[PDB]
Amino acid sequence: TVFRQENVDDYYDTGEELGSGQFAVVKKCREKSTGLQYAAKFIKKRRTKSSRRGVSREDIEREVSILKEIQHPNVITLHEVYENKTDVILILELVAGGELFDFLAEKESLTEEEATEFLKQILNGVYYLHSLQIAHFDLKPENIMLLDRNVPKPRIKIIDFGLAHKIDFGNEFKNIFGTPEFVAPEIVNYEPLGLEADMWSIGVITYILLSGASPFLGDTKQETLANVSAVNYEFEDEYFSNTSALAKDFIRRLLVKDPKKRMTIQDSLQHPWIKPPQFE
Ligand SMILES: CN1CCN(c2cc(-c3ccncc3)cnn2)CC1
Repeated sequence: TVFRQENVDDYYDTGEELGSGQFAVVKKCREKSTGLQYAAKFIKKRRTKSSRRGVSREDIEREVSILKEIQHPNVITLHEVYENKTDVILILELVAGGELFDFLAEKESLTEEEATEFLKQILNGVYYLHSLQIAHFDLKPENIMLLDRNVPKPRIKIIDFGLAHKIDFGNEFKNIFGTPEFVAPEIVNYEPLGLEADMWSIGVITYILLSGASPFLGDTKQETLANVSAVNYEFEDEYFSNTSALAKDFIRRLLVKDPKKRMTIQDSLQHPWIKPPQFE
């Protein structure tokens, strides 16, 4: 699939940087014709077939195909796609209130209600994606951004669909590995992956939202990964002493090694607490 090959600078003006990653940079931008504001994600292309720098065309096309399908209040929307010899440029919905990661750092510890306010939105976005047989494969606080960080109950959107895959056969068996702290055991063990991996990541996020601590984090990536595979976590009383037993029950049903025994997204929404890269 080919994208628009006009110079993006003919149609948009760029401003402040919103994000920076291994093969991408994100710039705030403004469309000249409408005055509306977006986030332009510049993804570096591969220069050769055998190269390790940049993103393969297959991977870029996969991400764009997924983004084109999605429209939901808790997921990002894709506006347009440009390309040139060096980059594919995704013009995405602007989410200007920063990462949930940075919000959690700056704020004192969350209450269970503040945590569930966030978590219910995440669950709603993931329910949409999973209904579509889309696995995100990179859920973590850095990939959730707030629309406005200065309201009591911030609204969120899931971003960063660079690892997302359609799961039409119940699992996929590809080169898929996210951030060690957040990956499921089946990722660590290079086993076939499905929608269940996301549910593990939600359990890790939930743990962090309630405690400010990462459940599997070691001093090195390898130690983290070993901890994940062994399901080596516990609820430290220093952090969880005034956290409800039901909240812990929720996390325990997601941090399950066997993906078939893990709560699904639908189970998570009916749970009584809710119901109303890899190498150093
Ligand atoms: C781990 N990620 C990688 C780089 N970041 C981004 C940010 C955005 C974005 C989208 C809409 N409004 C603002 C920012 C899109 N893609 N990546 C954040 C941290």
